[PDB]
This record gives sequence, structure tokens and C-alpha cells, in this order.
Amino acid sequence: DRICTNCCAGTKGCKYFSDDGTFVCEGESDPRNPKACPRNCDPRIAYGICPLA
Repeated sequence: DRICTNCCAGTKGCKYFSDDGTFVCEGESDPRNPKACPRNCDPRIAYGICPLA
């Protein structure tokens, strides 16, 4: 709901993917690292298929 996450942020280590059944992009920004962009919105993304989860 009102999701506005993007491949910019996500989580460095998780493979950002969209529930549709297709990959979006790879882990590029850690929650701990300042490498986010709160501007865009990717309603297609669903989660990040990490090696850990």
C-alpha cells in the first residue's frame, strides 16, 4: 500500500525482485549505508530474494 521503494535502496545483499515473477535488480544499498533515494516509487517490486532469505 502506497509503496515507493526502489532498486536504489532495497538492501545491499538482496536481489530485488517483483512478485510478477521477474527480477528487478541486485542488492545495491544497505540499510546501514546512506545509499537511498526517497523520490521514486516502484509498485512492481515485492521483496528482495536474498541468499539468506
